Formats: sequence, structure tokens, C-alpha cells
Amino acid sequence: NEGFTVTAEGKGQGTLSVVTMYHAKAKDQLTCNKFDLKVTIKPAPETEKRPQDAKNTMILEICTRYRGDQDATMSILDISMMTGFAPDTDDLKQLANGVDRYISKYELDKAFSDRNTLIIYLDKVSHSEDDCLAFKVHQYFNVELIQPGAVKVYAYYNLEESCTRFYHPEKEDGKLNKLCRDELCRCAEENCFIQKSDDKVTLEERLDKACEPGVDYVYKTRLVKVQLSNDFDEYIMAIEQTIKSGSDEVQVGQQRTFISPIKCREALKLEEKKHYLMWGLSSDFWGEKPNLSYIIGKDTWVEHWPEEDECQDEENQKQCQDLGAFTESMVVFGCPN
Amino acid sequence: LDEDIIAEENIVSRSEFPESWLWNVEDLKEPPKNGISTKLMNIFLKD
Amino acid sequence: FIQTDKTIYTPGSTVLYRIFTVNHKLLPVGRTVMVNIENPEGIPVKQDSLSSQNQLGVLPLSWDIPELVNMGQWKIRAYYENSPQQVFSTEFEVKEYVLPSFEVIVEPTEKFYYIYNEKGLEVTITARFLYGKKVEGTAFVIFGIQDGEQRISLPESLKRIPIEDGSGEVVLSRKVLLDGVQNPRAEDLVGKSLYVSATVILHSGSDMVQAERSG
Amino acid sequence: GSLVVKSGQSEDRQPVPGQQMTLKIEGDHGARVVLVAVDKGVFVLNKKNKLTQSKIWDVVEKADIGCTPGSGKDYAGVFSDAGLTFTSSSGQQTAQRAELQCPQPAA
Amino acid sequence: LSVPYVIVPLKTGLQEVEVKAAVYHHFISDGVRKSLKVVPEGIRMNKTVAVRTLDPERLGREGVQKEDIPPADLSDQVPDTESETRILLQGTPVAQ
Amino acid sequence: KIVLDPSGSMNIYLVLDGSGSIGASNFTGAKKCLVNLIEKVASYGVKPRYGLVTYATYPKIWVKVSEADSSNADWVTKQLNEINYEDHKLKSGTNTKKALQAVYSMMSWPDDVPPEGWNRTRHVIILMTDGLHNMGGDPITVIDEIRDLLYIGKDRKNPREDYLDVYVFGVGPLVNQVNINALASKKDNEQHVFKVKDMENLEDVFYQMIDESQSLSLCGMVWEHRKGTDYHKQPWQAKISVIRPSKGHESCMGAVVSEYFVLTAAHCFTVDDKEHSIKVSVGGEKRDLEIEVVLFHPNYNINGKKEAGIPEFYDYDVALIKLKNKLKYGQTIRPICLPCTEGTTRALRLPPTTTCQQQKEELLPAQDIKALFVSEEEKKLTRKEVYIKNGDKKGSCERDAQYAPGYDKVKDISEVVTPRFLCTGGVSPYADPNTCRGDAGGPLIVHKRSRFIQVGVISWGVVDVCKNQKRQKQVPAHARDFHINLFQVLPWLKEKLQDEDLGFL
Ligand SMILES: *[C@@H]1O[C@H](CO)[C@@H](O[C@@H]2O[C@H](CO)[C@@H](O)[C@H](O)[C@H]2NC(C)=O)[C@H](O)[C@H]1NC(C)=O
Ligand SMILES: *[C@@H]1O[C@H](CO)[C@@H](O[C@@H]2O[C@H](CO)[C@@H](O)[C@H](O)[C@H]2NC(C)=O)[C@H](O)[C@H]1NC(C)=O
Ligand SMILES: *[C@@H]1O[C@H](CO)[C@@H](O[C@@H]2O[C@H](CO)[C@@H](O)[C@H](O)[C@H]2NC(C)=O)[C@H](O)[C@H]1NC(C)=O
Ligand SMILES: [Mg+2]
Repeated sequence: NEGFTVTAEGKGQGTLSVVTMYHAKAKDQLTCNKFDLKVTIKPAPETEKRPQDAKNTMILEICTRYRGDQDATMSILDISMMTGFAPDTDDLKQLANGVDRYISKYELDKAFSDRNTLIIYLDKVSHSEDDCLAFKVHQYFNVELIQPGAVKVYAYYNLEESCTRFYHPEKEDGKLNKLCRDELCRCAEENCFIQKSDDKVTLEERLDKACEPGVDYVYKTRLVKVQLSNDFDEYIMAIEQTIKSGSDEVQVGQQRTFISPIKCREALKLEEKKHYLMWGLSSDFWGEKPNLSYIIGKDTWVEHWPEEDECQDEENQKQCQDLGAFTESMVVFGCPN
Repeated sequence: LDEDIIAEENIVSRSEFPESWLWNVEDLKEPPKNGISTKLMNIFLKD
Repeated sequence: FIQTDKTIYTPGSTVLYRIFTVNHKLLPVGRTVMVNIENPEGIPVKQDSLSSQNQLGVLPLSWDIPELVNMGQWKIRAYYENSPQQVFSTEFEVKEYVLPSFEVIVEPTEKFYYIYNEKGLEVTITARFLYGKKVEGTAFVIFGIQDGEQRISLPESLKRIPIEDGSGEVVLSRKVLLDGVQNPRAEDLVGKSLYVSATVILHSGSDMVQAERSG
Repeated sequence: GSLVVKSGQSEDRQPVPGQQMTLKIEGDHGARVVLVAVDKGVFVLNKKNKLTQSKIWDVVEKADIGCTPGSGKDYAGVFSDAGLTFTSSSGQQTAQRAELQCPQPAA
Repeated sequence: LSVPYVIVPLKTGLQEVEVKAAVYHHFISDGVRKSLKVVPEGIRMNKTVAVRTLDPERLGREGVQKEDIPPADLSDQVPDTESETRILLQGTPVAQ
Repeated sequence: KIVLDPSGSMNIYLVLDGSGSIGASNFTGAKKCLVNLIEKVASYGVKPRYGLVTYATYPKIWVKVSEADSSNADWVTKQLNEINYEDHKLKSGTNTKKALQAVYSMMSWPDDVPPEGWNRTRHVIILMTDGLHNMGGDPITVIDEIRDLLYIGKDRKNPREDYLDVYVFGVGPLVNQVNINALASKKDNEQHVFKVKDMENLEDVFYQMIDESQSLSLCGMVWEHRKGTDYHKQPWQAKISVIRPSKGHESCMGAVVSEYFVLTAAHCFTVDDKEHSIKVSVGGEKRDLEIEVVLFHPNYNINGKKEAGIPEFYDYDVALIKLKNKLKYGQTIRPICLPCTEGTTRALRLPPTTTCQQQKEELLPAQDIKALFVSEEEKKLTRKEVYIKNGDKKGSCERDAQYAPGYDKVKDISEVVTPRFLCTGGVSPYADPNTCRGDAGGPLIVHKRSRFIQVGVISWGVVDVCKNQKRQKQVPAHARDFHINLFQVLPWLKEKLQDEDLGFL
């Protein structure tokens, strides 16, 4: 894109035309165009547990409405279960034979053995209010941290105009936990931290774990100030010394920004003015200089280092002892690895 | 691993997926038997 | 004569094309050829000029499609230098697509329709994967009437049939036709044409092909 | 001429992705061959503009200068309909024709 | 049998996705590594900048006509995205 | 792949990990691999600029590429041999980023002006580590700076990707593939990652990385990799068959010496054998080649002493066969080096001012000389090690020729056994195998500095333990084999091959 000068000389006549083609940001674009899709997952109440069926049971309800001027014709429902969940067979037989509703026999007679993706055909969906249906789901695989499920809707003449919803019992709406700093977004689907319980507090073992490539840097820090935001907040930490030289230089020791997701404030809130011992990996810091920010994640480890006057309690005496031995140990002897 | 399944690391992925290939040129210079040249070209398949 | 590696391309991909230059006796001739590539509305975007002498009547050329492009029909047009009014052309399409895994053929029992046939038009569906295996799925098929450039759609001729053993069957009855049209005269329908549009989706829900029989 | 493309191997089990195979090309001696291998799925998306030998002869038939399947209204019309000019010392000669196209095709 | 997955792209460009599978009790395995385009939000636009008539004899006077074309402002442009300038000229036949 | 160009200018950086994650036995295999590699590189005749650095917590520089001593293979081998695992055992860290920074500094020019030939120069980096960089920052970013310094990826017209090649050796019992795969260069169908098991079968390892671009036609260069067949190990071996009525079928061996010429014995053939009835098949091809002319030595005469009363006289048992078409050298088709040539001078790693007399003394000292010949057993080539009796037992080796049937009544032993004969065989100092009659005409091979020089041609043996396809029973103690010395007919070969461009001194 540049400006230029046109110069024409001589007898005759002509026409000048200039067109620019570029990528323009979408203005009020409707991703779920012509579709209002709502999906809700809930556990089964006490009526299900009454005959002592004794198993993991949840109810999935789906509702949708067309936005067009008239009712939309035949459409298709693509449903993906959470991993290890199979829909209740008896619920689908009841829904299948209903009017404006059909499920293929080849899909129907599959049952629990392989029914993970489900295809439901509707001859039409009303445009004035929501049309709904529901069925039970049961876990039969017994695995934790299940994959979120999804339901996609589209019509036989156009897959382009479509809509997709996700569901997960703990992620509320089944959306991904991405972290965004204005225009720059990066994923944050992790545990908040490793090892803050410490029932058996070691020192020799921790030195061996500090000598592994997964630990890129070990910092002694002091929290200066916390700055709030919407779904995150940043923690202004002062770097005191680099116990292990990491991906970045010490730079005398100045403020470096650490950020925690809103779902990690509930797990553990750091307290200001206090010192902290931390270590992580190269994937933790984010952005480009000088706007680098350290994201607290499942590879990050943090523990409070009490101040001098706080060290005098007999149990925090030994903590200030052991946290001081790790200090001198790493710098002078390094690693035999 | 000691069990009866292939380990992940030694599983090598197919990745060559071009739509069109074998954009080559060749001249029929093989010995003409009944005026018809028989050419043999060993070609690499894709994934 | 103009040859291309594919019939339809993606934005941001390379286009390879070869031009065969022959005289009126179809033997290879060595002359200078003027080549032009035009956009959907006929705007030349790229042009070439090369002689086929000592190349045995073959001119291999290439061009890259930018990401900034207007999808639609694109045409390669060529003419000899000593005959600029005699222009040859061949077309290709630009679209954002994904490769299917199976083909859909819609076969009427007769490649015509007799108006007063009581049974109606029978169209056999045939679907198979690209590697030669039978397709299992469900298809949605719709009918319409084509008169010149004017297309009329019959909404109630829509049917939903499963695809079994790599095949299906659908029949457009005479009653649906008489009900589809508002004209009780059968004489006005003679000379017009029908068209069939089929939408097939596997029972895995991971692929979909739209096929058309017309005329 | 005559150009034929077949497999170099006799038959064997269906090929493996990426595997080396032998392609056999039979054709007249001295001819230059150009190759292109495309996935059949692309043609299911778009089968238009595919060139073939029959369509080559179709353009030739559409480029013929003759307008009559033989015979004619008279002796003078025979050559002029075929696409020929005739002239003799005696005086008999072909009908004058100044148009490349054939007048109103039957279609 | 189909196994769905849910993912989120993290960086623009033609990014790569790889999956592997191996069967039990037979040493038969397969892996698929494919790439798809990660496109920033938006869509292609073909807007017109300016159209003017050229006539050096009548316009501009004394056989010369010159005028500038300012660059497009495009305030809705997606950051760090391509932008092409399409220039076309066509003469007017002045022979009756 | 690494290119071998004699006109080249190439820097080779050797980085060896020394952390406690390796182990002593693994560290030794790392050195033994480098010693064989450097030796094989110098055997090809390319002299690169070697840089030798060992690192753990802190890198330790042994050889700098700026030094002229860096081009000395034996001197660098001495520096490498001196390196000990326990040199800095107490600092057994893994700080790979600093080690790459030292290499980056070596190729770095002072100020902003690179010396001429910077892009003309090839750069090769060889790294051995456990893939566990635990101290310091990311090491991969320094690789980009090395890619940066070498102007790689900076031009569409000139990529310069082949001016830098990165090989990584996975050493130690525990190893990380992920970091290793990132460090190594990525090129189409080229291996740059090697594991611990690769320390065995070293020749195959080098076969993947070595590119013989400018050394295809060099003499006496052999591929010893395990997958290689008979002719990968013997490129010069030539099989000659003559089938003619009355004479019948007969086969002898030959050795490639030039583009058109193959060297073999004379008593196998005769002038009456016609050129169309003689078929030659060179190693690596089963197609029988047509010949043009056969050059028997002028002083050859099988019946030289037939009228005197001696049945057969094998003096000057050499012949040159000229092929109708010229050979194209390859990995299985290469000549064997000849004494007093520029190729033999470079093969022995001697200065170009070395004389023909000095090379004769080195090849033939006044002692028992180790040697070997090639023989066929069920159509497969195999090597048999023998001793050339040039020492104190040289007289006993010549005397044992009288026990061959047909020469019992010769009074003077020095009369029949001419100075052309080289004498092998016997049981002292050790048992030397005896040749088959089909093995005649083959070369007599001596190994020096990872190369092979021809010193003789197989003539005849005293006792024919290999009478016909069977070599049964152990050999007599006086069973000797005789070979024609090359120095006696060297002037004639120099006369014939003066236009063949072999660089005779
Ligand atoms: C310019 O933008 C239009 C946006 O629709 C592109 O598509 C054309 O849209 C009009 C609707 O106003 C249709 O009538 C045309 O048929 C569409 N084009 C084609 C090729 O079908 C259009 O392609 C863009 N580019 C140009 C050069 O017009
Ligand atoms: C490289 O080092 C490893 C261990 O450091 C060696 O592994 C040995 O394997 C044998 C197998 O019989 C064991 O009995 C030993 O206890 C192992 N450790 C030793 C010897 O320290 C491995 O053999 C070494 N590689 C080579 C080529 O020597
Ligand atoms: C090293 O640097 C130059 C660039 O500064 C390299 O490019 C060559 O430049 C010369 C003269 O400018 C050209 O004649 C060559 O064709 C260039 N080589 C290419 C384009 O590959 C060149 O490699 C080196 N120059 C030398 C050795 O003089
Ligand atoms: Mg280590």
C-alpha cells in the first residue's frame, strides 16, 4: 500500500482505476450465523439413584432456534461425547421414532460398544422458539480429566452456515482457558503449580531436581505490588539474584512481571512485600522484550521465603536454614549432571 | 517397552501429501520393437 | 492446446501449465506464443511470451497464486504472435476446498424422463471411497427443473435415504412432479429439463460430498 | 501414433504409500512424453476442462471448411461445398466463396 | 471409527498437526502429520480507492495532466496482514 | 553431507561433552570414534582446519582453527589422545551454550571485515553430548547466530545451506532425543543424528555423512561398511574370461589401473586368443565388456627355456588389457594406486618433493612385509593375509621354488628365479595361504595410512592345493607363491601410461 503520481501527456482520452485488496478486521460478524444453539450438561438427580443403578450418570440437554424469517428445513446434529461416555440407548430409541426426527439404523444398533459420535437428523427446527431434546450419558471407561464434548449443527444445503457448542462440567461452558494480554493471546490449559503441599520437605532431593534441564532458571524474588485486571492479574516481582542463570540475564536485579490466571488465584494467592523462591522453564516467559511476562503454570514452582524477623519461629528457623543452604549450594558447586 | 505393542517414538508419520505430482518430461528413445518404444520409469509414491 | 496439473486450485499455491504448439497438421511447430491469465471478470493478471523452437512443441510455464485473490473461474488464454486474432483458452477454478475421501455418482435409470411415466424418474445412487471400498452413510437428495438459465426448485421432492452397500435408490414420482409444478398441462413441460442435487454424509460425520446431475 | 501407460510390475499387492514402483510407458519411437499424476478426488470436486484426444479431434471437425456431407446442387457446387477451388482454360470454374464460416448451422 | 479432538491454534501461519496410532497384539501402526492454515480473523476485501478520467488535451491543459493518488487509510486492517494495490488503465476510443 | 574437496577450505569443529552423565567407557568410545573419523578424513587427502573443545561446566579449548597446527592430523590426534575424562571431573556440569559461543567466536572475524574466502569456506560442526543442557540459557539460539554468521538463509539465489552441516552424537547411557533433534541440521534424506549403538560399525556411520564429490576417481579408496558387497571392498577387482574352442573356458583375475586399461597376468592368455573371444567384467557390473587390444610385455616368453630343457618359464608374467570403452569410476569402480605416482605420494601423506627412491624404500624394507591378496570362494571375494619374504628368509623362499614338479634338474636357483619374482607363502613366520589358479593375475595389496597400494601381480604357486574348486588339506611348508614385482616393469608402464595422467614422478 503506497501512494503514487500519475502523469499523462498527448492527445486522446482514457480511464484510470485503482483498487486495493487487503485483510480487514471483521465487523459484527456472526460466527453462529442463523443459529441460536444452547447446550447444557448436568448430573442426574436423585430419581436416577433411586433404583440403585450406582454409576456415573449425567444428562445432556440440547436446544436450538433458527434466526431466519421462516423455519429452517432438514438439519443434522453431530454430537461428540466426553471421552468414556456412551449415550443411553433407551433414550435414543424414544427420540428416533418421533416426528420430524430420525436416527439411522446403522447408527442406532451400535449401542454402548462404539457410540461416541452421534448423528441425529431433524426434518425441521422452529424459528420462533427453541426446540429441545435430551438423553442420559454414562461413564464406562473410568478415566479422569475427560475431553470436553461438542455438538455441531448444520443443514443439508449448507455446512458453511453452522454453529458449534462445547460442554464440560468443570470448565463451565467447555471453553478453552486461553490467556489474553490485549491482542496477544496464549494458551493456559494447565495445572496452576507443582508441589506446594510438601508433606516430606527434603533438600538433597530438591537439589537434584534443580539440576535437570526442565528447570531453566531459579530466582530469589520479593513481591512488590499486585495489579488487578479482568481474568488475570500481574505480580510485580523484584529479582534479587539468579541462583541458576536462565534464558535471560540478571540485569542487576529489577522488577519482572509475573501473571496468574483467574483460576489460579483461587488455588494460591501470593502475598505482597514477602520474598519468594521460584523456578520454571523457558516456555513460562511470554511476549518479547521489554514486555516479557512470566506466566505461572504447571511447570512453575513457588514457595515463600520469610523475611529476617519472620525467620525466628522455630519451624521457620529451619526453613530459613534450608532455603539458605540451597542458595550457597547451587551457585558454587553447580551440577554433576 | 516390553509389552506387545509398538512404541510411539518408532511410529513414523506419513506426511507427503501433495495433490499432484510426477510433473516430468521424458523422450521415447528405447529400442523400437515393432516401432513401439517401451520405457520403464521407477517412481516414488506419496503418502 | 493448454494443459494444467489440476482442474481446481487453492489460494497461495503454485500453478503448473504446459502449452503444446502445433500447426494445422497437428505436428509440433516452433513459433512465438503470447500467453495471458485472466481473472473471473476478464482482467489479465500475468502474461508470458516464449518460442517453442527446439522444445518439440512444448512450453512448460508456471505461476504462483497469492493469498490475496478473488475466487472463481480463471482462464489461461494464448495466441500466436503471427496470428493475434486467433485466440485459444482453457479454464480452471480457484476455491478454498478440502479433499474428500469418497466419490458420489448419481445415475438415473434413463438419461431422460418420459412425461407420462407412472413410475417416475428412478435415480440410482453410487458412492465409494477413493481407494476402492464401499461407502456406508446417509444421503439427502433434492430435485428441480432447469429451463435455460432459469432454475426452479421443488421443495417437497426432498428425500432422505441411507446409503447401503455403496449404493442407494431414490424415485421422483409423477405425482410429486404434478404436485411440484402448478401447471396441470403436461404439454408445456416437454422440452424442459430436470436436475438432481445430492448431499451425502458418512455415518462418521467427518466428510460430506455434494453432487449434481443436470440436463 | 500410439501412447499407452501401464504398470511396470506384473501385478502384486496394491502399492504402499511412499513405496517405489515401476511405471511402464509404451509409445512410438522418437516421441516426447509428458506426465502428470493427480488424485481422483480432485476430479470429483471439478471434472471440467479435462482435455482428451477425442476433444482434440472435436476441435478439428469444428474447424473444417466444408459445409456439406458431399454431393451438391450441381457440378459447380461440388467443389465449392467441399472446400476446393477449380479453374480451367475452357471456362468451367468453382463458385466464388468469401466466407470462412458455414451459413446458419443446423445444430 | 472416528476419534474427535478439541484444540486451539496459538500462532498464525501454516501450522502442523500430527497424530499416531498403533494396534495391540500386531505390530501394525500408522501416523498422520498434516498442516492447515491458521488465519487471523477477518476476510478479504476488494474496495475501490479512486477512479478518474484522463484527458491531457482538455484536462490539465497544454497537453499535460498530472494528479496524485493517496494511499488507502484502511483503519480496519488486521495487524501485520498483506495488502495489495491493483492499478488498471483503459483508453477511450475517440474515432467515430 | 560433508563434501571432500582438495581445493577446499573447510573448518571442522569438534565438541565433546565431559559431564558426569557420560561415563568413562562411553567417553573412550567417543574418542575412538573421533580418531577413526579424523584418520579417514586425512586418508582421503583433505586437510581441514580442526577445532577441538571439551566442555562440562566450562569449555576448555585445545585446538584453534586459526593455528597452522590445526591442519595437522597427527598433531590433532595427539591433542585428542591427551584429553582425559577426569581432567575437569569435579566441574562435570553441562553448559552447552558457552561451548557453542566459543565456536561462534572462532569463526568470528575481528571488527566488521571478514577475511577473503569467508563464503568460500566450508564449516562443519560435530557435537557429542547427552542432550541434557542443565546450566545456562538456551543453546539453540546460538545455532541461529552461527547460521547468521555464515550468511545462511539470507538469499533466495544463494541459500548457503551446504556451507554448514551439524552432526550430533547421542552418547552416554541416558540421552535426550528432543534436544538432540533440534540441534542437528535438517536436510532431505540425510542423517545427522547418531546414537550410542552407532559406536560399532563406524565405517557405515561415515558412509551416511561423507560425500566424495571431488574424490570419486582417486585410487586405492575403499568403502568398508558392513552393508557393502565384494566390490564395495575391492573396487579394482576385474574378472576376465576367455572361451575358445580347443582351449575351452578359462578365467583369471585383473586389477583396474586406468580409464581404458586393466592389469593382469600374461600366461593366462595368448596372442591366438581373439579380442572378440575375450570377455571382461569390471567390479560392480555383470555386463561383459568388449576389448580393443591386449598389450603383452615384450620380454614375455612362456617357452623361453623350453629348448634348453625347462618345461615352463614365467618371466615377465604381466599384460595390459585395453577396453573398447572408457570406464566411469564410482563407489565400486576405482583403480588401485601404483608406486611412484602423485596419487601414491598423497596416499602416503608425503610432501610432493618425495622421490621415487624414497617410496620404494618405504614399500620394500629389508624385512618380512605384510601383504594380502584377493581370492574367490563360491563366487565371493575374500582377503588372505600373507608375508612377502624380503628379509633374512628371502633366500629360503627362492630355494623352495625347486620342489615344484618340472624344475627338479635346474642347477642354479638364481638362473630360473628372476628378480621380477616376489616371493610369498610358507609357514614362517606364520602360515600363508596359497592362491588358486583362478586367482592368478590379481593384485598384491599392501595397506598403509587407511589406503591400499598395489605392489605385485599374482603369478603361480609351487604346490597347487587349489587344483580345481577344492582347496582341501593344509599346505606343505615349502609351498610358495610368486608375484611379479612392479618396479621391474615400471618404466614400461610409465611409457604406455604417459598419456593416462597418473602423475608419475
Ligand atoms: C469483489 O467483491 C465481490 C464481493 O461479493 C466478489 O464477488 C462478487 O460479488 C458480486 C456481488 O455484488 C457478484 O455479483 C459477483 O458475481 C461476485 N464475483 C464473482 C466472480 O462471482 C468479487 O469477486 C470481488 N472481486 C471483483 C474483481 O469483483
Ligand atoms: C556406556 O555407559 C553405560 C553406563 O554408563 C554402559 O552400560 C553398562 O551396561 C552393562 C550391560 O551388561 C551393565 O552391566 C553395566 O552395569 C552398565 N554400566 C557401566 C558398564 O558402567 C554402556 O555399556 C556404555 N557403552 C559402551 C559402548 O561401553
Ligand atoms: C563471496 O561473496 C560474494 C558476495 O559478496 C559471493 O557472491 C558472488 O559475487 C561475485 C561478485 O559479486 C559474483 O560474480 C558471483 O556470481 C557471486 N556468487 C553467487 C551469486 O553465487 C561469492 O560467493 C563470494 N565472492 C568471491 C569468492 O569472490
Ligand atoms: Mg551432562
